[PDB]
Amino acid sequence: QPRTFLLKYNENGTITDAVDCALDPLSETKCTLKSFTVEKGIYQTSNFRVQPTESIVRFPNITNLCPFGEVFNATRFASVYAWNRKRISNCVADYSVLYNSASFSTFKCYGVSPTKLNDLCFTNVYADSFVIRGDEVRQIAPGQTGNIADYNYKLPDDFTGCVIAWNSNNLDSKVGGNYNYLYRLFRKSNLKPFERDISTEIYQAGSTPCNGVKGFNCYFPLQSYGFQPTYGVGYQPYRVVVLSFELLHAPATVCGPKKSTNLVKNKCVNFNFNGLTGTGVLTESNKKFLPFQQFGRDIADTTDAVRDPQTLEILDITPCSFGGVSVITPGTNTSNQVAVL
Amino acid sequence: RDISTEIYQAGSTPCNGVKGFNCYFPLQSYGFQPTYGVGYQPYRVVVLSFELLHAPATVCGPKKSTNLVKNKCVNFNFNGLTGTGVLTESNKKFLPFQQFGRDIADTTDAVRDPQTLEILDITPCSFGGVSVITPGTNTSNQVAVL
Amino acid sequence: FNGLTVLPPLLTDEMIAQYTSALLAGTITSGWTFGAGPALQIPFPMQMA
Amino acid sequence: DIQMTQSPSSLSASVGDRVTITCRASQSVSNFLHWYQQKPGKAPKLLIYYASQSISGVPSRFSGSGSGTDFTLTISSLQPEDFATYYCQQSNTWPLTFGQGTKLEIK
Amino acid sequence: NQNAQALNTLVKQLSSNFGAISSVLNDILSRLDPPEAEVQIDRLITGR
Amino acid sequence: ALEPLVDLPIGINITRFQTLAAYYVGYLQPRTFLLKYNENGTITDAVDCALDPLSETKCTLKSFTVEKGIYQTSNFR
Amino acid sequence: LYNSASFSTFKCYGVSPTKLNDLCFTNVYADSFVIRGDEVRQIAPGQTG
Amino acid sequence: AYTNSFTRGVYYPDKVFRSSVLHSTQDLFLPFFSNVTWFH
Amino acid sequence: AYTNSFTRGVYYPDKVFRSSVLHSTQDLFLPFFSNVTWFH
Ligand SMILES: *[C@@H]1O[C@H](CO)[C@@H](O[C@@H]2O[C@H](CO)[C@@H](O[C@@H]3O[C@H](CO)[C@@H](O)[C@H](O)[C@@H]3O)[C@H](O)[C@H]2NC(C)=O)[C@H](O)[C@H]1NC(C)=O
Ligand SMILES: *[C@@H]1O[C@H](CO)[C@@H](O)[C@H](O)[C@H]1NC(C)=O
Ligand SMILES: *[C@@H]1O[C@H](CO)[C@@H](O)[C@H](O)[C@H]1NC(C)=O
Ligand SMILES: *[C@@H]1O[C@H](CO)[C@@H](O)[C@H](O)[C@H]1NC(C)=O
Ligand SMILES: *[C@@H]1O[C@H](CO)[C@@H](O)[C@H](O)[C@H]1NC(C)=O
Repeated sequence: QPRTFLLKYNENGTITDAVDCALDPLSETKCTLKSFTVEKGIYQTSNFRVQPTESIVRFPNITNLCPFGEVFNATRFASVYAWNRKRISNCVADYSVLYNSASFSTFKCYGVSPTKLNDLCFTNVYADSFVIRGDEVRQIAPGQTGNIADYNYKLPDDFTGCVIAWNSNNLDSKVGGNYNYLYRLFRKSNLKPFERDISTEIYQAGSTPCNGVKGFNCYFPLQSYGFQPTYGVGYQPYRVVVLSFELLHAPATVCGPKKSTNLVKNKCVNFNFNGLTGTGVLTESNKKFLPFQQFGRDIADTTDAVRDPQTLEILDITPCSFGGVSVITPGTNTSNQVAVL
Repeated sequence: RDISTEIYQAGSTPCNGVKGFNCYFPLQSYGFQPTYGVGYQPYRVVVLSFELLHAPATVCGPKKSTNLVKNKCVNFNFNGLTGTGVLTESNKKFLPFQQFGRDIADTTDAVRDPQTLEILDITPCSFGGVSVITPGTNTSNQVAVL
Repeated sequence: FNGLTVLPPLLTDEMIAQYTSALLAGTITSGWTFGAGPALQIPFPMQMA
Repeated sequence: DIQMTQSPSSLSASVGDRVTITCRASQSVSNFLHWYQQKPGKAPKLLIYYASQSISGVPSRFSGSGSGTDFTLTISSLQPEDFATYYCQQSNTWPLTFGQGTKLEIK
Repeated sequence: NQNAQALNTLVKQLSSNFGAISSVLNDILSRLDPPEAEVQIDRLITGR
Repeated sequence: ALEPLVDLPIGINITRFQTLAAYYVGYLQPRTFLLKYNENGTITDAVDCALDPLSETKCTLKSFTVEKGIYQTSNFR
Repeated sequence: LYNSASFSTFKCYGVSPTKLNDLCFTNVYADSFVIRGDEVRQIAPGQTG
Repeated sequence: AYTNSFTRGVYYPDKVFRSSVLHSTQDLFLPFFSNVTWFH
Repeated sequence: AYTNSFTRGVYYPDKVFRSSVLHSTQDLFLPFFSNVTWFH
């Protein structure tokens, strides 16, 4: 076992005798005094403290849940010519319900990791929504160029966010063709990221401008997808809800969920109250908190009491009992019996 | 080394043997093509982890050896152990698993030598403060030195 | 507080007073002979004389 | 998930009056709501679709208006043979939720 | 008064940052990597 | 003693303001205050540490009653 | 090893690069693997990924 | 017009319960007996 | 069967010489007076 010994070497250069530091308080006194012979009196060997038996985690109750049901569970997803941007803020956003369900297959969250998402505190979430073709999964990515990247909707080069999208064939495919979903082939400008071109101007290619009519080398850019259920998986409807993130501009107001833990009283616990951590014994108090105050401090900046979240109780933080370990001994001539203070 | 091929479970329900619904294979491939850029290219890493003296010293360098001198103040190099002192004969009978003897507070007391296995003692060279007995510059400039 | 303990004194406050009452009774009863050897009593006008 | 409510529950009406029944949504269904009518022992039928427009082939004694979370129709000329339980139906989010009902009664 | 004021100063110097980002050790471990949290702890150790 | 009500994480820069029959407009400065807390937790009295040297003695000694004597409270430069 | 110019990332913490032959090491752990191109920073004490 | 501000304008600085203690804090405060400007 | 270990299990820590010095080290030692398992 990983113990600590006290070896006595000799004039030969060999070990003669030893004690174990964790066997009894007599040999603990021999360890902390570094001799086999203790004298008669009191000696402080080590420090005793009560360990935290179990931990409790506490955080304010989630009554403001973010509108992820308004951006995932919707009948009419708007198309990519009129892609709908909603600002998700002043609530608690749950990405665990997103990650733990697998209606999608193509997470690919650039920037932040897909696993550690509910712990980081973002400030501003831009929830975009558009429907594109089934084979355009590679185009919604940082760095990749093409029709959907350049002339439809561009993701930035330093894009931090998840590219959440499911390939639905039941909802957005009509037998004969859903001609409501629309995209652009011809456009005379590569689009900068987070830009929305809803204008319906006539594209001129070859020589002579048409300017209001359609004909030779004058193509209307607004063209239909025409989704059919007999198509392959590259031509199926592909419902995209991309989530843009912070970009260091705001204070934090949208955060991940925090699982609360039921509290136990009159025991040494390792608590967490609203970001304030510590170890102590929680008990009831008769100190009248004013209703805006969350934690109370004593003389010289030590947290004496904290106001309990989710029930508005006032709990007194008592530190766990500690003290030095004193060993009463008569000396190694007299006896090996000890008393522990 | 994590050589095991157990599939990773992410979302809810453990598949336990079938790659599929919330069940991704952990071992995904590089797939190197020479048309890739330098940030996508292979990189043959050969890392040389040392420890600095968990053991007796075995991996030395190509520096040439030097003949030994007795009872003089020298700057020795005993398999990477650099120190100063005189090298005298010792009567400390070591057991044959020791390579060096160690004094109080991380100072080396006795070292057995390479290529000979003859035991040596390290005593530090003679030091001490200097002191001046003077009667004062007003009386005389004659100086006793202690 | 954290890391701070106050050790109690070996002589308590009711029992330092027993030493002071013993010194007062010895002084008033015997002059200074209890500080030298055995306590030899004396009347207190003779002591103050 | 839309808690779809309507007030009042049971209101009476007389011959040829102007009645107004409202129906409220918890979340924004801003321009997608449908109005139905259901006699006892009879399947319903559309009255007002998308909260403004009307179907061809209905008697136009009524019209519908409203946006946001406040929706209504006004029957400008009531007749005693209706006496039916009126239903709202939004069209914004899954699952699709009806209302409890405003049953009209004659005095 | 001198003993209680020396103890009150001894408790009150736990709130000093000593040039670090925060004075709470669990707070500067909870959002930082180990080998910069090492030099963030070590300033508090030498100051206290 | 004025209790807080709200805390809004807006994060927008504010420089000038305008109000929608008589009112007082005061300005705040970064000065140190000594706050006396009651047993219920409310503020009973307060001392501005930059008003006069008697209040400098009060903020130096951290008490509202100073005894008779001389106190070195600040440094003239 | 030092005079070979085929490498570009010698990059040695712990013992300094220029004085390396003079110490006598005890155990040398010559590990070897092949990685993705921009993962040079993650083989370093502290940088994680 | 101008008015002396007397002793008004003191708020709770840190939302911490404190009892029977003299606390010194350094935030933005209205100074005592300063000129507060009166409008109509 | 089980036997008391008494005061056995003591070895040299780190292959290093030390003489007439009370030395404290923390290695994987056999604890004193523990139970060892006896097979016959
Ligand atoms: C968007 O819609 C989906 C589908 O409705 C929501 O996912 C969850 O789906 C399951 C089954 O499809 C449902 O869970 C239900 O939970 C109750 C209470 O535990 C149980 O009694 C039922 O038998 C059923 O299992 C439910 O539709 C839903 N779960 C919830 C809402 O807790 C999804 O949550 C919706 N929102 C988002 C942001 O994706
Ligand atoms: C070896 O051990 C014996 C036994 O106590 C001791 O007397 C002697 O001094 C040691 N040294 C030598 C060199 O024999
Ligand atoms: C016990 O006492 C004797 C003298 O009374 C002394 O010589 C001896 O060293 C003591 N034993 C110890 C300290 O182990
Ligand atoms: C030097 O010593 C003499 C006699 O000891 C004395 O008279 C003289 O004043 C001394 N010089 C000085 C500078 O004190
Ligand atoms: C504290 O509050 C209680 C109840 O509000 C009151 O009775 C008591 O007088 C207060 N103490 C003061 C103001 O010192």
